[PDB]
Amino acid sequence: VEYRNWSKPQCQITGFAPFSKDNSIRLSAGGDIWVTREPYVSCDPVKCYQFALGQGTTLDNKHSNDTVHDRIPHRTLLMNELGVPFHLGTRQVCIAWSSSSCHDGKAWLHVCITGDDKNATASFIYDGRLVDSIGSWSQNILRTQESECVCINGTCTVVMTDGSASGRADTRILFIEEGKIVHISPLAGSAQHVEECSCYPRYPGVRCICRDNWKGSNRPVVDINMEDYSIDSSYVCSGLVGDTPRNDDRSSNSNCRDPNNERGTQGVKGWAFDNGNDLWMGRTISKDLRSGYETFKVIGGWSTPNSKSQINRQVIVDSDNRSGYSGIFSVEGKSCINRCFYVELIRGRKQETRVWWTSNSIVVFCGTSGTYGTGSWPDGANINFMPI
Amino acid sequence: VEYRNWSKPQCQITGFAPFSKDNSIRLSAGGDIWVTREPYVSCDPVKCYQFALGQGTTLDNKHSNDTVHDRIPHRTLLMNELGVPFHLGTRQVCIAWSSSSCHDGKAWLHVCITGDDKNATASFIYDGRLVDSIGSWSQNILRTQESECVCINGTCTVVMTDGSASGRADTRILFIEEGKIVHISPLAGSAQHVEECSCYPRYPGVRCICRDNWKGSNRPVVDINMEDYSIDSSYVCSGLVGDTPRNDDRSSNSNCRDPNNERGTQGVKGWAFDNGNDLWMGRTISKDLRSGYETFKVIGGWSTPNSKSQINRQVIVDSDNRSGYSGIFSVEGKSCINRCFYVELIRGRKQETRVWWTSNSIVVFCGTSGTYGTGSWPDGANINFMPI
Amino acid sequence: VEYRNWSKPQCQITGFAPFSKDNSIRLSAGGDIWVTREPYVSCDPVKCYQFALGQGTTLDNKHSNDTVHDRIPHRTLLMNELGVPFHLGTRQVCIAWSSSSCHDGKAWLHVCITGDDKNATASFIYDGRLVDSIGSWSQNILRTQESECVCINGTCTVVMTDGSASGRADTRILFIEEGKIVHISPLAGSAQHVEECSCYPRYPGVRCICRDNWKGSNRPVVDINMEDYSIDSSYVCSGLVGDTPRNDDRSSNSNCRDPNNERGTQGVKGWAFDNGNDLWMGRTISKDLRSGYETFKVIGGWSTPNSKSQINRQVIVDSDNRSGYSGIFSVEGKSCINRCFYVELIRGRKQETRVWWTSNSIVVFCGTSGTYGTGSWPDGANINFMPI
Amino acid sequence: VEYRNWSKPQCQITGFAPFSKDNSIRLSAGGDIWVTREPYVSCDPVKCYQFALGQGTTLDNKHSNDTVHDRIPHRTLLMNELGVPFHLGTRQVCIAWSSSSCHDGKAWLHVCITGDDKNATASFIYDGRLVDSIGSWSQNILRTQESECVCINGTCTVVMTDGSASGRADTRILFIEEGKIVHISPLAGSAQHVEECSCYPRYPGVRCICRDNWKGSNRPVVDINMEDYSIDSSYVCSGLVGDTPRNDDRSSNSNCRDPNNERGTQGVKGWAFDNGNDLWMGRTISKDLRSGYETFKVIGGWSTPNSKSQINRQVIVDSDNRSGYSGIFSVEGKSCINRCFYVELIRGRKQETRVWWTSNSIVVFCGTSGTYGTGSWPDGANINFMPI
Ligand SMILES: *[C@@H]1O[C@H](CO)[C@@H](O[C@@H]2O[C@H](CO)[C@@H](O[C@@H]3O[C@H](CO[C@H]4O[C@H](CO)[C@@H](O)[C@H](O)[C@@H]4O)[C@@H](O)[C@H](O[C@H]4O[C@H](CO)[C@@H](O)[C@H](O)[C@@H]4O[C@@H]4O[C@H](CO)[C@@H](O)[C@H](O)[C@@H]4O)[C@@H]3O)[C@H](O)[C@H]2NC(C)=O)[C@H](O)[C@H]1NC(C)=O
Ligand SMILES: *[C@@H]1O[C@H](CO)[C@@H](O[C@@H]2O[C@H](CO)[C@@H](O[C@@H]3O[C@H](CO[C@H]4O[C@H](CO)[C@@H](O)[C@H](O)[C@@H]4O)[C@@H](O)[C@H](O[C@H]4O[C@H](CO)[C@@H](O)[C@H](O)[C@@H]4O[C@@H]4O[C@H](CO)[C@@H](O)[C@H](O)[C@@H]4O)[C@@H]3O)[C@H](O)[C@H]2NC(C)=O)[C@H](O)[C@H]1NC(C)=O
Ligand SMILES: *[C@@H]1O[C@H](CO)[C@@H](O[C@@H]2O[C@H](CO)[C@@H](O[C@@H]3O[C@H](CO[C@H]4O[C@H](CO)[C@@H](O)[C@H](O)[C@@H]4O)[C@@H](O)[C@H](O[C@H]4O[C@H](CO)[C@@H](O)[C@H](O)[C@@H]4O[C@@H]4O[C@H](CO)[C@@H](O)[C@H](O)[C@@H]4O)[C@@H]3O)[C@H](O)[C@H]2NC(C)=O)[C@H](O)[C@H]1NC(C)=O
Ligand SMILES: *[C@@H]1O[C@H](CO)[C@@H](O[C@@H]2O[C@H](CO)[C@@H](O[C@@H]3O[C@H](CO[C@H]4O[C@H](CO)[C@@H](O)[C@H](O)[C@@H]4O)[C@@H](O)[C@H](O[C@H]4O[C@H](CO)[C@@H](O)[C@H](O)[C@@H]4O[C@@H]4O[C@H](CO)[C@@H](O)[C@H](O)[C@@H]4O)[C@@H]3O)[C@H](O)[C@H]2NC(C)=O)[C@H](O)[C@H]1NC(C)=O
Ligand SMILES: *[C@@H]1O[C@H](CO)[C@@H](O[C@@H]2O[C@H](CO)[C@@H](O)[C@H](O)[C@H]2NC(C)=O)[C@H](O)[C@H]1NC(C)=O
Ligand SMILES: *[C@@H]1O[C@H](CO)[C@@H](O[C@@H]2O[C@H](CO)[C@@H](O)[C@H](O)[C@H]2NC(C)=O)[C@H](O)[C@H]1NC(C)=O
Ligand SMILES: *[C@@H]1O[C@H](CO)[C@@H](O[C@@H]2O[C@H](CO)[C@@H](O)[C@H](O)[C@H]2NC(C)=O)[C@H](O)[C@H]1NC(C)=O
Ligand SMILES: *[C@@H]1O[C@H](CO)[C@@H](O[C@@H]2O[C@H](CO)[C@@H](O)[C@H](O)[C@H]2NC(C)=O)[C@H](O)[C@H]1NC(C)=O
Ligand SMILES: *[C@@H]1O[C@H](CO)[C@@H](O[C@H]2O[C@H](CO)[C@@H](O)[C@H](O)[C@H]2NC(C)=O)[C@H](O)[C@H]1NC(C)=O
Ligand SMILES: CC(=O)Nc1ccc(C(=O)O)cc1N
Ligand SMILES: CC(=O)Nc1ccc(C(=O)O)cc1N
Ligand SMILES: CC(=O)Nc1ccc(C(=O)O)cc1N
Ligand SMILES: CC(=O)Nc1ccc(C(=O)O)cc1N
Ligand SMILES: [Ca+2]
Ligand SMILES: [Ca+2]
Ligand SMILES: [Ca+2]
Ligand SMILES: [Ca+2]
Repeated sequence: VEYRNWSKPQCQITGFAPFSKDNSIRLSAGGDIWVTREPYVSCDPVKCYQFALGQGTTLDNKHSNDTVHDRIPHRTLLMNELGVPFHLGTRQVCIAWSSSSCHDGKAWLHVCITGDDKNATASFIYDGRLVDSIGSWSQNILRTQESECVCINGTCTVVMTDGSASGRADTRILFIEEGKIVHISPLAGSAQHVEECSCYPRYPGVRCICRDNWKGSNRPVVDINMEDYSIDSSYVCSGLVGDTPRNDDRSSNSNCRDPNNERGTQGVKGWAFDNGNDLWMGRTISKDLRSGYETFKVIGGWSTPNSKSQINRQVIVDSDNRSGYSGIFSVEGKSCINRCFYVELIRGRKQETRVWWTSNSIVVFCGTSGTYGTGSWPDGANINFMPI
Repeated sequence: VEYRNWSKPQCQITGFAPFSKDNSIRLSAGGDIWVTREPYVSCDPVKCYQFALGQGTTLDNKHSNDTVHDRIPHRTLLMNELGVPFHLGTRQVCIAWSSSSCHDGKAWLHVCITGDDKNATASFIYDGRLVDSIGSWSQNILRTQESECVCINGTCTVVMTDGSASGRADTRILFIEEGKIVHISPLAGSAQHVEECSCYPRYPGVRCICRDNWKGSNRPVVDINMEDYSIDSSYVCSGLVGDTPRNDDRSSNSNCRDPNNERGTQGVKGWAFDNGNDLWMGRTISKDLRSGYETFKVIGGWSTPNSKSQINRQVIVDSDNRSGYSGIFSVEGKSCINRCFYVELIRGRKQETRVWWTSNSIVVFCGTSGTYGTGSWPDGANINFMPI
Repeated sequence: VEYRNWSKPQCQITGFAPFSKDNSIRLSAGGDIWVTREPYVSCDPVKCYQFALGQGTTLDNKHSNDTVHDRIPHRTLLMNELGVPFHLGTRQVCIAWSSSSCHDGKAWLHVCITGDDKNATASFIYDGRLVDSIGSWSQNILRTQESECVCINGTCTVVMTDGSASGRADTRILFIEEGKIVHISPLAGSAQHVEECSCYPRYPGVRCICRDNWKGSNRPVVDINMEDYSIDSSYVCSGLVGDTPRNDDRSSNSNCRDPNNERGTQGVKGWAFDNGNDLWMGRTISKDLRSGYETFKVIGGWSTPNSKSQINRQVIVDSDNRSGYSGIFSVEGKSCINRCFYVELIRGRKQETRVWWTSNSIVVFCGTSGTYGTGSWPDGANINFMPI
Repeated sequence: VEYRNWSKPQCQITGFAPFSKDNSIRLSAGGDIWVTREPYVSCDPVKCYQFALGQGTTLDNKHSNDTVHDRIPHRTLLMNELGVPFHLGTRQVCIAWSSSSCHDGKAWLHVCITGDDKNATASFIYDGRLVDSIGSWSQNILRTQESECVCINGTCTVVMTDGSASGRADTRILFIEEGKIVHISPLAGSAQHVEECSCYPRYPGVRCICRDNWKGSNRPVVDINMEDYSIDSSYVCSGLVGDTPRNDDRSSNSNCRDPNNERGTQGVKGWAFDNGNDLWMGRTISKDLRSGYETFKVIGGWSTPNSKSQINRQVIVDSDNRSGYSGIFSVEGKSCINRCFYVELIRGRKQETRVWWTSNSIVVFCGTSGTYGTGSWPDGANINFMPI
């Protein structure tokens, strides 16, 4: 082998074509299916896998009660080929309530984090062996991407954050070769708060569109120079704006520089990416709840400090349906490299309360440069059919 | 590798020997088995797989209610090795309520179609990556083969149709290399209506025996020149005649040229193939319902404009049992290339109403040039044993 | 590759060491497990598989009622690695109520037989493709080994029988190269009746110890010359004697030549093999029912016309437990080639009637040239725990 | 290939990072999961597998009653990739109520032991074939490691014991090449009693830390010279002391030479390993029951005849939770070779009696040379949710 260096143009794109969907929640109504959440999908150089954090349990299981809770000793990183759902024959790849995987182009990397919330620990598993670990630097829930990392020439990159969600916290960027931490850099540039990044290979470095829980509903940006380990950070220019909750596109703002203090705390994992001067982005259809999903292009969304000019929209899930998290993945074609994405469709509690559990399913679309139509592909589970 | 060019004689044949059967419906009576329909089977250069459209659900599942409906956001293309049935550990290969797969002799192609009925979209997935897509040209249910495509030298061929089922509609033929559409040709020749084709490699081009919903109970023919992209279309000569519903072989007709207006609308997916001047064909045993299946040879069925001379008959499923769809697949031997076929045996609703779901099973036979006996191999599920 | 030519000495042996067991019946008491019978195990040049005839159903399944019956359209040849039991994720390899498999040392051969009892048909599947078939010559239940065939240099051998079980019937020996029948020879020598053979590679030819349903409780022998296709047949010399029912070893007889007319009809599948002049053999512990299993060596059992001198006995299943069929398999070591065997342990109806189904499990032992102890390894299922 | 010779330094280590956990017991509450106990994990040169002794049954199964009993004809050696739990699709690799596996660096070795307690027999399975066997030398429960063996240059080593648990018994050390016993050596040195060894490759020979049931709560040591087959045996120097039951570290003792007669009988499988002069070790947190697990380093624990100086502690399972067995496994890195371990967490009867079955789950940690935090990862199954 050689390593993945990702030196091809981004493919020009027109929108997004359907790719995959697993129907996980419908299946659990008469099936032995894992309770999960925070999915992602990533690809080795020949095929793609889906990943998720299990809740140490299946859905038709008295143990599935109260799985709203994010962190317990029984969450584990699941991995299957893209499209086969998480049944009992599924491999738990590590111990983890927070994770991130990628493939340098020889083996797989998994960064997995369990432990006490005040002194968690992250193990670095590469090609089978546990090659490294780190402890919690700020003693407050050590956490990572919940999506794909990226590797150029045998150096991978994850970004992690220890500290306060709704306050100043402590964000570093790890450079890791064959499972060994070979450099740590701290955040620079202007980004007030940088949780749950969605990263990708804009060749000679990496770019992430991340999540601000404190002061922002515009989304952060985190530039990583692969060669000398420099970092830069900003916010996306577009005044269309990526987070939930948010303000509404009459009364929305961003200057590409500072948070916006517009329902500026909480948030959700989401994604974006530049095209020359422009920006493709998705987001919930609701400004308030985590409902619906929509993509579009903003003209100028990358370059100019508040552009609200949107073309090529798409409704991936309709208004009247639930979604949740979301992120990006990149797959190299014969000539260019393409950008794809997934969205977690979460069901049950907090919101729906007829039942006592919390799980999700998924749907995935990939960038097309051709023609496409119109539709909407929700979870599709009648909660009345469901156990508990 | 080289590519599949299929340049070998057709094997001379005497009839058909059993090959496979999956018992899918019996198994669901105490098992966790997918709800499907429209199967097919196709083969990579070393083994064969079975394919079907799932209904986003399993049979012992409140969600299985009302699965008569053909198109929803949760249908997905399943794929297993030929003979292992669709359990929970099965990979959903794409999003689709209409499909077609083949293997050029390096990778797999899948053409998958979901969306709104008025503006569906078809994704082209080859070797993992989404390489292309197209939108709905006539804004009325974009649809395809529901069986195997065929590839010669790295150019594959699918035929698709947008428009009216019971009226004039819009039929084109796509030429696609490594997942990229490289040519589209429209239908020519005399065929009034060309749904659900069963295609195959009569070397230097491809031949399909298709389905007419509008004016015909004789079956269409669709010749495809692989080299310059010409098309021709006609109807099968034989007055024995392939569709259901149909007229009965005293009062049946075809001239090889025009539809026959003999209970000439609806139809079913079915197959045929020439042998010099002759025709091997199968069909339901019933002229009225989709019941029983039988094969035979018509002497002159290919060449002469109404031949009703049949030899080598075979009853694959008896009169008193249900069938449904059906199609052909081709597998290359050491010296010649052989032709095989499958039949979808569908159970439950509309017809049987004790239960509320709709699924099928399958049986598959391959062409033999040797001896054979007599039998009949139906689904075999006691509907009273069944859930719902 | 080259082909399997099996030119190594038989390993000298002291007895038999345990090898495998699948616990299939216990598992079905809370599991989704196939209803089967007539097992065998055979090995490709790197690992071993278990095979069985399914009943188109699983055990906790209203469809499992009345599965005493041997022949229906839903029996199918199952295949797994040795030790993983027949769950829902198991591949049905062909249509068959009678079968036999082997591996020439490049691909797998399966001979599968379904159809009407008066005009069955046997398909020949080699390396995926259906390469050949034959019809029923005597129009009375065409049937085969229900155990491993054997191949030397790319010519395999199965022996099959059409005709009467309890009367004269019609027995031939097929020679088949890459799935093509290349020679058929009829039975010669002295064997009055030759059902269910257990064959094996005594180098330059093959030897089978078979089953006589008509006139014999001594077991037949069927010698096959691989080079010119000659056949010879006799009975085993030993007066210890291999069938059930049988007479008891005070009042037992064989002359190596003719049947013995000693409770001489019915029978069971069983096995044996020469060692110089001696014979290793197993059989039920009961002369009357198919209960218990025991192995031992007879001194002179091969050469001398009624030897009742037995050493090295072993109780594989105790008197107070059920068994059934049984057969041999051969695996080549680094220096010699070894002989191993399996026994079908059948449960439920006819005999046990608390329940309405009929299935089995298995246990397998291999020849050792070392030390060993004492035990007994039965099915082990409490019928009261069982469904139905 | 070449063979595994394990000639690399031990990796210096700081402690242990989490690696894996399978959640087996929680899953059985709505899942089809094997009843087991005595796990271990071992690795081929590219990945790791988990192993366990099944009880011929699954947990939601009337057959699971009374599975406290250690030895029956239905125990079987299970094997999966590390992290996928023992479902119905799991391969039973041999017949066994006592076992040990390893991989010489070309194939897998399994030593499996079933039979009568007074005349058991151990089969030696290597690379598929049964290559050898031995009988019971002392006619009292022949037994082995219940963890990983180790192989240097194509000679493997298991240590086995026949005789009395609570008395003098008969302990030998087998040297075995490609499944053939090529040398047997008896125990020498000072070790009064040597059950259930945990062995590992301290290059040119092997070292085991074993279990004394008779006179000791300090743990034995069993040195094996790979070159001429010499043996030595002692006890661990540390006065901290490894067994359960034990005396408490105020009133604890060891001189590295003789048993200690301090609650000196029974015991549990456990592990340790030298580092220069020091000792890393784990043990239950309870001196009385098999509850909790903790690791730490003893300064001088290797070299000096009663050292009670402990640094680097870790609580792997908390006081208020159950554990059981435990052992070590070694995996070679790029430069050094690392040492890892697993602990069996056992649930149900004897102790918990609301239910009638006995199974376990597992958790596994690997040696890190980096940073780490704090936590505790128990089985996590609410016994009230459980069947029976
Ligand atoms: C590729 O594919 C599509 C396939 O659909 C091509 O065009 C399609 O055009 C129709 C045009 O109307 C469009 O349907 C419309 O949009 C809404 C869809 O469903 C909503 O329902 C709930 C609401 O929360 C959500 O789940 C979901 O997210 C949507 O918001 C319909 O609401 C809408 O109906 C109303 O308006 C139409 C005119 O647009 C009127 O015909 C009706 O009267 C109705 O409302 C009534 O009258 C007035 C005015 O609306 C009021 O008093 C009140 O509203 C009253 O009840 C409408 O029919 C399809 O979904 C289109 N799809 C897309 C994707 O455009 C598409 O162009 C093609 N294109 C590309 C670019 O790929
Ligand atoms: C390889 O294998 C076969 C193995 O069967 C070889 O030959 C077999 O020959 C017999 C000859 O009769 C044939 O059975 C006949 O065909 C019908 C089969 O079942 C039907 O049942 C229902 C009806 O809807 C459907 O499910 C199914 O699709 C079939 O239609 C039988 O109906 C028929 O019985 C009647 O006729 C026979 C004479 O043929 C009489 O013996 C009876 O009396 C009976 O009817 C009665 O008498 C008269 C006249 O029929 C009337 O008053 C009224 O009908 C009354 O009740 C018949 O027994 C096997 O299936 C043959 N099979 C094949 C495949 O040919 C075969 O030749 C060999 N060949 C090759 C070429 O491979
Ligand atoms: C490797 O392993 C074995 C491990 O067992 C080594 O030797 C063992 O020696 C004992 C010796 O007795 C043997 O047990 C005997 O055999 C019978 C086993 O169980 C039966 O039970 C039912 C009956 O249908 C069946 O399920 C099953 O197939 C067997 O037939 C016992 O029946 C027998 O008990 C009676 O006889 C003994 C003396 O042999 C007396 O101690 C008792 O009194 C009892 O019967 C009573 O007294 C008299 C005379 O018997 C009568 O009034 C009446 O019977 C009354 O109740 C006996 O204990 C182990 O199984 C041996 N095993 C083998 C494999 O030999 C073995 O040698 C070693 N060897 C090698 C060669 O590998
Ligand atoms: C990496 O991670 C850890 C993350 O926890 C870093 O430090 C942590 O520091 C706290 C300090 O207190 C420690 O918690 C303590 O230890 C016990 C943990 O739980 C027990 O509960 C049951 C008891 O059987 C078992 O299941 C289990 O095995 C443990 O034994 C607590 O018992 C303890 O609480 C009591 O003492 C504290 C002071 O230590 C007081 O705050 C309370 O008042 C309480 O008891 C009360 O007051 C007095 C004195 O105790 C008495 O009257 C009576 O006890 C009364 O109720 C305590 O809070 C975390 O678990 C630490 N973890 C570790 C791993 O050290 C850690 O340093 C960092 N380090 C490294 C080296 O990796
Ligand atoms: C980035 O990746 C590919 C991976 O090998 C490099 O591949 C070389 O690129 C061309 C044609 O692909 C030539 O430079 C070499 O002879 C190619 N080898 C192969 C196997 O493709 C590419 O050059 C690398 N680029 C950078 C910028 O490092
Ligand atoms: C069609 O396919 C096969 C695939 O390689 C071609 O194979 C060649 O055919 C013969 C013998 O098979 C010779 O022409 C070549 O040396 C063969 N190569 C191999 C690997 O078989 C065949 O010629 C191709 N035919 C056409 C008409 O394109
Ligand atoms: C039977 O089988 C083996 C399979 O190749 C033959 O192998 C040859 O036998 C020896 C050493 O094994 C030499 O004759 C050849 O150079 C060997 N080749 C290999 C790959 O082993 C063996 O000779 C064949 N015997 C007969 C009697 O045909
Ligand atoms: C132990 O194992 C390795 C396995 O091959 C041996 O490898 C050799 O070691 C070095 C570099 O690894 C050189 O001696 C050889 O050219 C190497 N070959 C490979 C494939 O690594 C190592 O020497 C063996 N050592 C002992 C002490 O036997
Ligand atoms: C990734 O690796 C290659 C290693 O060569 C880098 O490629 C350029 O690398 C050198 C620059 O010091 C040149 O000597 C090479 O010709 C050229 N490589 C090719 C294969 O085109 C590249 O800089 C590295 N990229 C990063 C982000 O570190
Ligand atoms: C496990 C963890 O703390 N990561 C998270 C995942 C999801 C959510 C969430 O938005 O519900 C929050 C957090 N913090
Ligand atoms: C999904 C789809 O529209 N294709 C079809 C499949 C089956 C039938 C059918 O004949 O029931 C009809 C159609 N149109
Ligand atoms: C299917 C078939 O006819 N072969 C058989 C298998 C088992 C038995 C049996 O002994 O129950 C009999 C037969 N004839
Ligand atoms: C099967 C067997 O005898 N080995 C054992 C395993 C566990 C225990 C145990 O400690 O419960 C004891 C023994 N002897
Ligand atoms: Ca925010
Ligand atoms: Ca029609
Ligand atoms: Ca007989
Ligand atoms: Ca002790």
